Amino acid sequence: CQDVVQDVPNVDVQMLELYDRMSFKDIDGGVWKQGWNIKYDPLKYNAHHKLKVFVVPHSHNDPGWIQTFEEYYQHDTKHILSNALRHLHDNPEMKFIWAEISYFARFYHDLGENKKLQMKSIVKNGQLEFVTGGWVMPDEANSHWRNVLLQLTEGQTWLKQFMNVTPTASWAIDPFGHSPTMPYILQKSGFKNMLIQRTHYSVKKELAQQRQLEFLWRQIWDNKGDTALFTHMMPFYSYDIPHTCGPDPKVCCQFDFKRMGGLSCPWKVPPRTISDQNVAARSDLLVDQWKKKAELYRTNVLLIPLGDDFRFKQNTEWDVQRVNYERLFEHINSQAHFNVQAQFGTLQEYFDAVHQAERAGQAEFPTLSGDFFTYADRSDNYWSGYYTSRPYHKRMDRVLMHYVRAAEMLSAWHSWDGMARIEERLEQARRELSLFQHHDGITGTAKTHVVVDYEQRMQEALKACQMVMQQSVYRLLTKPSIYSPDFSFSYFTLDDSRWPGSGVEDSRTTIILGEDILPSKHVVMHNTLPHWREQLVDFYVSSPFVSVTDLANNPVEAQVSPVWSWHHDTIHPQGSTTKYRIIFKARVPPMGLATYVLTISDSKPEHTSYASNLLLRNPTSLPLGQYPEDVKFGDPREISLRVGNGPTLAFSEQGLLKSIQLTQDSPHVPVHFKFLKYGVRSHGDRSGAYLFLPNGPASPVELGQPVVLVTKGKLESSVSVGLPSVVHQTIMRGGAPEIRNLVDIGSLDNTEIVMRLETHIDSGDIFYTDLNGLQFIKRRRLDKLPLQANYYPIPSGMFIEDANTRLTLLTGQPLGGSSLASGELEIMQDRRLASDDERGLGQGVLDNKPVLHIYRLVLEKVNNCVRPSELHPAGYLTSAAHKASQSLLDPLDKFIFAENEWIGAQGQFGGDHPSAREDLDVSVMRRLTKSSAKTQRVGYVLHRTNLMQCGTPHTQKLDVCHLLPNVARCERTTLTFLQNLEHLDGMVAPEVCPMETAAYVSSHS
Ligand SMILES: O=C(NCCCCCOC[C@]12C[C@H]3C[C@H](C[C@H](C3)C1)C2)[C@H]1N[C@H](CO)[C@H](O)[C@@H]1O
Ligand SMILES: [Zn+2]
Repeated sequence: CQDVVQDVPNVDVQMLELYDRMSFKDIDGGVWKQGWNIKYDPLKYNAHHKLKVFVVPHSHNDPGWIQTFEEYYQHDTKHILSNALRHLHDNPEMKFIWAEISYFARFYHDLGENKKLQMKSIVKNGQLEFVTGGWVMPDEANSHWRNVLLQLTEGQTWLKQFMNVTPTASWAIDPFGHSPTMPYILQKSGFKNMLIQRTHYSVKKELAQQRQLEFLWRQIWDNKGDTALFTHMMPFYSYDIPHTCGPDPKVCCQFDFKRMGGLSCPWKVPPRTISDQNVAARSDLLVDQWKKKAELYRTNVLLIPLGDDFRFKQNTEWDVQRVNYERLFEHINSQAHFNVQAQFGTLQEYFDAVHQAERAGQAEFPTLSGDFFTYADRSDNYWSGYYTSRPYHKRMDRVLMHYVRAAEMLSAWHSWDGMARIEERLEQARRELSLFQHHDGITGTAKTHVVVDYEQRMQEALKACQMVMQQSVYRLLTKPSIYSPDFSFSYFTLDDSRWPGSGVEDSRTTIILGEDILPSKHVVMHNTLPHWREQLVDFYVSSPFVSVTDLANNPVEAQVSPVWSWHHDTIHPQGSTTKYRIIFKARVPPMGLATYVLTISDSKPEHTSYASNLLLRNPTSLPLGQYPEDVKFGDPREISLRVGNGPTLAFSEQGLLKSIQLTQDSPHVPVHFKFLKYGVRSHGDRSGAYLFLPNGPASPVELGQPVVLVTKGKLESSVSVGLPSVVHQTIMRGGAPEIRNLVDIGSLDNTEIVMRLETHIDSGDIFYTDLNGLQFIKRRRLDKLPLQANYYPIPSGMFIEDANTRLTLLTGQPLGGSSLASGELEIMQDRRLASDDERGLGQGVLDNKPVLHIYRLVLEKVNNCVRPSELHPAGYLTSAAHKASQSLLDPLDKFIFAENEWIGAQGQFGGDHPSAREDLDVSVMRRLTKSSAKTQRVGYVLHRTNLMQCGTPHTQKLDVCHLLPNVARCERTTLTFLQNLEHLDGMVAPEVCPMETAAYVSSHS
């Protein structure tokens, strides 16, 4: 294994370093507004050194944006692919690339057998070429890497099954900035090349000037270059035809043959039919554009994309584009003075030719590390807004992410009879989640009715996962001698205390116990992580006199708290007189299950404690039915609370963290939570779904005298306050506290609510943010850039640190954030914007709705931690912050047995499963084979992160090939499971290096 801490990789372009140098001047460059006037020497080209031009037709199909997936399919995409099939069949030299497999499967499954064979023919002979072949073209800012892999795996498995093809070239023309997570996953999925478009205009200029638009993109920690993927960055403002032929859109627009009027050319010179009369002059103009574009790149091979949104719909558009380009190609190729060979081509064709030029020693390409956030398309129009837009669904993404892993893991242990419909359920679940990864899904940049479609699909997917999980649990914990399933029956319902949140939707079930009817209830906890976990769990119960046992009747220590809900004239808490929370510690095996029993008594049981409740405000009495401890009252004041050995938190009189004492000796380290607001510009560019354009720094929110509720218990205490737009909550269970914000922005139009942390941490201009929950990247605040350019994606966490102290905030949801000054962290909660931001959504964001945001706050000492070089572009979590992220993203699942009685019930599953080192995860367990198959196969994705070593190192070796019994073979595969990289002598899967991801398939006889 490489070391990813001590050795800094040496690369030609390190993006953080480049950002430090660059001046980012927005100077008028001419016809190319954000570059310069390109010059070429015309003697560069001659009969022995010619320009090879690949013109690559394409059609950018959004799986939802202005219309839903199904609306677009019917109005646009089904016509585009019909005409692709007809026109390419008839025109052998004509070519076309296709990215979005969601649309292509929809189409293909509706064809007659004859058309399917014709379609296979134009794919087999290379006319229609799939690029990337993911279900969607995903967002790269907010997306979790697991969901990036999910949507790629889904599209590629479809392509391999139905077209016998796996793309090795990726096409990503539309995501709003680009993550190095993509090459990381692609290069481990058999990919050899990738293309990107939406990078900062100043980055395009800078790289174009050095011919560094094509580069070997490696991970920021990779010394060796094993992760390197050949990347082509397109040079111009857009992927459309005006911005793809060359530097002068006014010329290029004239070679978009669909623009001959109800579309026109903004530059006011229309396209003209190519004729014998004009082909010489038209060709001179176009080749001059081609040759200017070629100056920006190192080979004599030129990529010319030919397409736009939902292009190639009309069969006449196929004609007018194909016929005019043929006449140009016929003239140009027959005229030696051009020294061009021009033809319709595919992306793979382009890349093969570029590597032939490299193999032949005509170019050597520079190395790059870093990301391409935050994207600006012009002036100060930074796309940091979509890091936060529609935060309800951003949260829902992470919840569905977990349920799909748990459903596929739980159901993977057994083959299922097809009458169970496990395969169907999981396919629906994978595809709805995969679709939401689209750059108009998770981004929150779609119209209101499309967001509603995405919500409804994710809701159906969650229900499908629940059905699979509860069937799997009943099977895993019922004696085989009794197990006799009704595949349509709910044996368990799922309890989830964090989605949607009782504050958002009053939807948790009360386990109703009574000494006559239902004295006891079985509950089950699932642990998807491959190590022993001991986590507090809670359930709603109809009486406070409840005791907890394992199935062996060993007593388990519990706490009962009241059920609090918040209400709005003044924002004040009310208690239930009818239901209570039972809280206890579940110990659950690796990738396993543990059963416990909730039992009623007439009175206080031996092993169950009751929290006190203190309501700080001019009081009036609050009953809690049979809850034995009466609510105490009082005036706002400062409070300290501690749970177990874990930290002591001090809170203000408005109920907001002002300090954390780690240990009993150590200091009360200042840590202030405050809510602020950004507004919208009155004159200038308006903030929208995409753009964050604040009218200067955030201004504090008037809290007034808010009602602060304090609940204090042996196992769990919390401080909650009803602030305007936010019920803020700090929960303590004996480690890093958990923060919950119930965010209701109401109709505070032209407002972005932010949450800031103020410390004395001497961070300076340095902060760290993660990319797709895979890696932490060093950010440097740049005073030379406006505020919105210092905002970055916070997909799963952010941190600051000096020589001694670190503060890490972990998120349960992707949101936008920064460190706008030394010892600060801030993360946006929600945004409501009256105005469109003129990127084609055609509305602002006025569909806000209550969301429950969840966080972990890890203050820790790092003076004794081995930290990377001051010159390393990466950061790494501590064990405590990694485990805290794990408790947000993949908590224990909770199952309440539905029936009065459970014959066959067992207490545990997975007792024998290995408990792997804390840095290793089984990201994916997925059975690859239906029952009717003599060889069963199960895929595993193993990720190993890298944690800062702090000199405090109980760990069985995990071999996923020996998890299921009767193994006949073990293969290391691509992360899609679609290719064998080795049959493993030993039938053992070996341990993977820090920051490595590897996939294995185990076979069974
Ligand atoms: O960018 C994308 N598509 C092309 C965009 C066309 C819409 C541009 O309208 C500009 C204006 C229309 C009217 C209202 C105002 C002022 C003028 C008139 C010009 C704005 C792609 N990226 C999108 C991201 O959401 C989407 O995933 C699409 O595939
Ligand atoms: Zn798009």
